[PDB]
Amino acid sequence: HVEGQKLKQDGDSFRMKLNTQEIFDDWARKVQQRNLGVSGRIFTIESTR
Amino acid sequence: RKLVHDKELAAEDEQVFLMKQQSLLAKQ
Repeated sequence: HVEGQKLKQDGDSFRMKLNTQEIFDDWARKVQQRNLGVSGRIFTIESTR
Repeated sequence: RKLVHDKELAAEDEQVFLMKQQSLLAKQ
């Protein structure tokens, strides 16, 4: 049906707008950018004026 | 009677503690 085809096109448009694999990739890239490592030292005197 | 003479009981100052701690951090 033409209505079914139009609904399928609209749903495909919504799904393309909602991939989110790039969102997960952005999160992983943010984690890689952070890449911290700490706590080998505990008592760290943060002497600040 | 040997009055008092109780070693002048007092602790290191918190600023003095900060100084010694900064010294330790420099040693760290």
